[PDB]
Amino acid sequence: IEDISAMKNGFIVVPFKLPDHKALPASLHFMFAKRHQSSNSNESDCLFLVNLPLLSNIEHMKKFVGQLCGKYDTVSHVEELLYNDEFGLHEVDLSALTSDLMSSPRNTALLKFVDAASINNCWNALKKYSNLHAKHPNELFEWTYTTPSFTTFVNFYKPLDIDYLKEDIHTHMAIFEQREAQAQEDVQSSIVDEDGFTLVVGKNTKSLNSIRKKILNKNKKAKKDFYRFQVRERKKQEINQ
Amino acid sequence: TGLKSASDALKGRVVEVCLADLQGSEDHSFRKIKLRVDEVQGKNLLTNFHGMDFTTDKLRSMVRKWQTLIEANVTVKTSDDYVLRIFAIAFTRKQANQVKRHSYAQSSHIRAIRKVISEILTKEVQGSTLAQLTSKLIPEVINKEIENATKDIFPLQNIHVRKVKLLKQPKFDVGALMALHGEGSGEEKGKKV
Amino acid sequence: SNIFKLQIDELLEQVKLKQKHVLKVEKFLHKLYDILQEIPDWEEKSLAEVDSFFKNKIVSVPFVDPKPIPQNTNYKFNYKKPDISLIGSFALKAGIYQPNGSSIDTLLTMPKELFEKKDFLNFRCLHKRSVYLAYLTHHLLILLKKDKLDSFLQLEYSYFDNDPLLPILRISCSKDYNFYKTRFSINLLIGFPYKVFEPKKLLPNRNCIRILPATPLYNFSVLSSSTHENYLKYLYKTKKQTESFVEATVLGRLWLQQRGFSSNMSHSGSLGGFGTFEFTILMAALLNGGGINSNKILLHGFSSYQLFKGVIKYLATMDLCHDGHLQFHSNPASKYIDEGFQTPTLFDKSTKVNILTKMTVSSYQILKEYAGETLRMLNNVVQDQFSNIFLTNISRFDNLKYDLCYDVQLPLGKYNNLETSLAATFGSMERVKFITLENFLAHKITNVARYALGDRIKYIQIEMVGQKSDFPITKRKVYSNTGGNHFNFDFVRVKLIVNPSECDKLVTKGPAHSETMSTEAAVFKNFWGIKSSLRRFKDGSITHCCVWSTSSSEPIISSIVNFALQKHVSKKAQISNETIKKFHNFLPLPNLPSSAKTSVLNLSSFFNLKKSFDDLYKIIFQMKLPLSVKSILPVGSAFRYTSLCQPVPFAYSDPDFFQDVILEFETSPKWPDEITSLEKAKTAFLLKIQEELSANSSTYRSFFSRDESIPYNLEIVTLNILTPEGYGFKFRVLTERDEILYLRAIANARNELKPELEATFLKFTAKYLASVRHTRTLENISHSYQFYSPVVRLFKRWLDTHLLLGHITDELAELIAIKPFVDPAPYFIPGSLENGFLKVLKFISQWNWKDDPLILDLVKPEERLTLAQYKGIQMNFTNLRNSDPNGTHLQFFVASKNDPSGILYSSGIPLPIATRLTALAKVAVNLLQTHGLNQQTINLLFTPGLKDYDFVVDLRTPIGLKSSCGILSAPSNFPENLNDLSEKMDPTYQLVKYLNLKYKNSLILSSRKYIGVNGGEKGDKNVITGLIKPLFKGAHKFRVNLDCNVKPVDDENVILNKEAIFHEIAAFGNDMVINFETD
Repeated sequence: IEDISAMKNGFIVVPFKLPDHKALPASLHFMFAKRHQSSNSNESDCLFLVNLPLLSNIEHMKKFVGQLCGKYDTVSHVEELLYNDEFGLHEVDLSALTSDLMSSPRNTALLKFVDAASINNCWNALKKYSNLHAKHPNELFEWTYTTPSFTTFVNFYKPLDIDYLKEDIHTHMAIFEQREAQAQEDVQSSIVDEDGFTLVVGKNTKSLNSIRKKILNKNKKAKKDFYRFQVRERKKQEINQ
Repeated sequence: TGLKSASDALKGRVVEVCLADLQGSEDHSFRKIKLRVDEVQGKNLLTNFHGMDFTTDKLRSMVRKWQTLIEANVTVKTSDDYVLRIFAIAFTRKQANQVKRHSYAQSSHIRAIRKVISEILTKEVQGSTLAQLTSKLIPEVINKEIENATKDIFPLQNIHVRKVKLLKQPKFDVGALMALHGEGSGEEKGKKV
Repeated sequence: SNIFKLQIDELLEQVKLKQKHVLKVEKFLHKLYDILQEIPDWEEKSLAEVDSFFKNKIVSVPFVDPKPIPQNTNYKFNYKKPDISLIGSFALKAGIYQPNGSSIDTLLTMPKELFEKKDFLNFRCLHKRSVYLAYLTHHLLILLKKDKLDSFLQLEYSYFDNDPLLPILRISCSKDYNFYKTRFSINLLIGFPYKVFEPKKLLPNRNCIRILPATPLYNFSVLSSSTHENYLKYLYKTKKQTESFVEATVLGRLWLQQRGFSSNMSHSGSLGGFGTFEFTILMAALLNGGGINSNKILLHGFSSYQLFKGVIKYLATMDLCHDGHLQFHSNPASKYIDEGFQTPTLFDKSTKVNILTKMTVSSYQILKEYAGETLRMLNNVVQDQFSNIFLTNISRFDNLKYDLCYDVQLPLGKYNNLETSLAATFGSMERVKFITLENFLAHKITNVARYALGDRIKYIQIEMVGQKSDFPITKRKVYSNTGGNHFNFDFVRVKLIVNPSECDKLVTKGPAHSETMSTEAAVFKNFWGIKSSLRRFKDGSITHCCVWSTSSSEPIISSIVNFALQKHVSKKAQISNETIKKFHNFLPLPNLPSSAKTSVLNLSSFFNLKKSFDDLYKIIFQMKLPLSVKSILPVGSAFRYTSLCQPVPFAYSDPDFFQDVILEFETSPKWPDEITSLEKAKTAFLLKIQEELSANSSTYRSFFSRDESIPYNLEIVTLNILTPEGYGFKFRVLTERDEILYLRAIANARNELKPELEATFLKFTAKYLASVRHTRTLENISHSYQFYSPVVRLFKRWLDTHLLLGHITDELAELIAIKPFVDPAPYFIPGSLENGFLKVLKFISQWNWKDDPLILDLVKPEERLTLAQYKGIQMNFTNLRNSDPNGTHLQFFVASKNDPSGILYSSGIPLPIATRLTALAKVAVNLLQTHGLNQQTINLLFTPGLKDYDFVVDLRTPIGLKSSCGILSAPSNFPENLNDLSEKMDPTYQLVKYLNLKYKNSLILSSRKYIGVNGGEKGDKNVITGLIKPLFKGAHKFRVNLDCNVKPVDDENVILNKEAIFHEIAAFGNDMVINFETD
């Protein structure tokens, strides 16, 4: 069944083929699409892309909109891919979760554009492509598989290159020790509150996020005798029993 | 001979060797060790670790007046069922720029240093077997653990372990000894008549 | 010591049905004794007419060989009628409702004058017993015809207590007056006078029999078939004194039954010869004695469990066969003399009969260790194991009781071929010593086995399989031409429990060489002959010995049994055992020089790995870093002797090739406070180590991989040192700033990310911290449990064949497999690869999760979990099973002293995979008890899957990787750059890992990681099976939190895009994949 081309609450089917496999005797994959907007930096004029292909990197979304432009003459500012958490490697950010410095939904992706004309243009253009597949499946523009899954991901047994991760370690430790010395200087200056108060700081506490987190993780004597009323009450307690 | 075979006239002998002779270097010229004969095979005496001891001249060469010696000892049972009395000595250093001639510890620093010595070296045992503990105390690194864990309290020059005594030993376990050494089994010669 | 009384009470409630199936068999017994009251008698008669009496009737007469002749049997019969009373389990109300069908007793004594006072000659006392039973048989048939019960009852000749010289008549209630329900058989056995004899000819050394050898079997059989009622007299006396006796009867005979020591017989190739009434009369002797100072070991006043403990403790410590026994008399003390009889011995002075001569020496020898083990497992207050003591049955399998089981086919033919087929002696003294060829051949074959093995085994058992103790009236005895015999077996099963420290010792020495050989040297070189030799050793010692050749397939105990059978018992017999052969060649053969002639307990490949690591560890301690290396120490599976492919040099495609090692430095306070900079500082240390190693030790090769196993830290770079000897090591750096940093990530995580990050921290604890003490305790335990390493390699081969290993962790596999070693109860320690592996599978079938944990103490026999520690791990198991009762996400709770939390190795396994493991173990144990230990049974046990697994994505390779994986049916080098290692390795493991990691909510995948342990002769056949999740049974509408791959057809419903998902699976492995199937 083919003629269905629009879902219930704002969605678009964009289907496409799969190339030749040696052991599959119309292999077709889907893309759910939905346009949306917000007011912040990179949530305005974005397309929710649901069921994006398995490791769909920058380059074949790029050629997808490139042959959209070379086929139907669209406008596309597509050089970016956002929220592409494919296999589940970046759900949390353990760097920001363990320390403050060097810092400060499931199977979805974010395709931002820049123009409202571009979002309306490409939205109705892929709606047209949805409808034209919905009436006929024959000559859709398709997946050019100049294989990026076999080079842009196959690193699992390739050793890491020596000078590369040498330079990576060098610049990362340089900038980290720089802003760590900054965070030690900031707390080991004389922190003075703006009325008159002076913040108590340990000898080697080295940051102020540590102070406030120590605050959050850290969020009488006797007598039963010797008084007139107390020994009167205990003498009456002896009278009780 | 029959009636006292030689392979059981052995098996109780300990030998006292030098760790320099066992390790090729000469910074182990002190620190003699004891090896206990356990299993005889084929004119070879396979030994196991039996203890460790300094020479007397080493700790007499370490003791100086105008400092304190903090010495500790703990009786710890390992990850095997060997129980070991293991000792420790440490001498209170003076810092560089110290102008007073004494550098004594205030005896609460001695109790706290001896406390952390006992805790971290009973953490280094129980977390070791005999072979793991022996390979741990050959390159003197429990001393580095004591020094790093104690420089928060007092400086403490030349911490040493100085003495390790076996108290009880579990069983034999020929398989464990031969896995400490290496394999071996013989079918030998045959008489030629 | 609280719940044991409640166990006794629930056990008696389970075993007692003593109102319903008792009175109807009492009434049918009333009918039976009235019938044998109204039997007609028979006058004084003789043999020349009794042959014509039983000439062509419907009833034959039983006998012992020879068929008695009237020349030396000028014999006479008198049919007087004796009294009738009840004996045994029913008489003492010790009836057990076994579905097999227990027995019940009748008293037929004799008058004192009807048979002559010369019962010390040539079995005609039991021949007048036999003709007595013959006329009672025929005229009892007559009386049941006149009482019309020819329909449902069946009377049958049988052997009383499996004795071929003592037949009885048993009624079976075969298919108001029909009966087919309860315990079936009622047997008709005899008695004699209380005085048939002269009292100096009852101790079993005596003789008057034909041509002075003793006849202990003969003068025990006449003494037993005389006295069946004085035992009742003083047994009822002791039952009138003590009231714990009947409970002691039922639970002691339950113990004996549930470990299979029933009092059938022993001598004729039967496991047993010990049971209820022997147990209870020795219990009565223990009440009236037990010490040399007349120490009453037991008192007749306390409870039943204390009395059973006293009896089991006494017959565990006190040895009765090889040196000394305690005598007891009846009409009392019990005195220990130190004179052994080479027979399980306790003596009388009233009946004057050695009672336990129905028990043989080997069956007593193994019952003594069973009672010692029962004492050991009831005298520990830590655990709760009354199921192990009483409730479980250990005899129901032919293999879990005995480590080795050989089939002796004896195609020797007939009696007139016995002389030149059997290589033993046969004649007069052997036939008067052992009455039948059954117990003669059984005693000889257990002696030949005991001498051929010596200290290479612990205990021996001989079973004449196919032995039938019943026979029809159409023969005087059991006629059986079965498999080439004429006696009461078809073949022989010789069963072995071994000493695993000394099985594969390839030289079994006799005594030393003197100038004139001792009696031991004489019998040794007689016993061995061509194998025997005189060898001088490396310490200069001359011994008599013989040399065997260890193969990977054959244990040399097999060749010893085969030689000592084809030399000393027969010559054309056959010894078969292909169970051990199949299990031994299931383990992969390493591509090592002369490694078909290695053993299976040989860990020398692991030792060479450890020596290459020792050289690398030396150069790393002698290199100089900004921090001194505190401890560099190995944590790999082949360091705890576990790996499938035991390490062959220069083998990239082994997944256990790169062995994990962890190094740590001094506690520097300058470790960075953040996780990514911490990992980059650790790999800065590794970069320094690598550059100094490539500077000075140029014969070592080194690159850098990248760990991805701990989630959400993507900087864990591990270097890989390729030794010149040919091995590889993944180096990790552990700091003391790792666990506090992870725990504070738990602390300030978002409130719905906390169990996720706790799983991350659990992966870190399982990898870095807990694995170190894990490999330490397994390496220290595997030298006292000798067979642990081969049964783990077999068990993980089983898991990888059935394709579970990508979910169940290897440390979980090791803990599951160490359970029947550190807790072998109520069985023994595994002495064979076969026994160990089948005991592992039996346990994981038997192990129900949701009420029982897998908490276990990794200790050598003879550090522990105390009572507080055991209650603590019990209580946190109850905490987890009340926070989740049905096992939604934690399926296995396995825990030890090195991990009391349980969750550590068993997190992250799906409930389909865990239920498939328990289900496959249940399938295997039921199929093994269904078919039996056969070669096709073992082969189908190792057939991969073929069940409700749904996908079969079949994948191949460019080159099969068994040459470069070291399993021979030659790599000895490393390439000039370290990236051809990639194309020599295989990608299927992390391919299916990434696929399941992406698709984890909709469907769970599985593969095999060792590609050609199971993937054919080349190393190519690797399948990928997928199972759809419990959510995806309909067609849901699109919400945001689905995490699926969509193909909606209408607008509302969405279905799986199955075609595109396995197409892109094929695209992800498009060189590797060749095929797809759906079931």
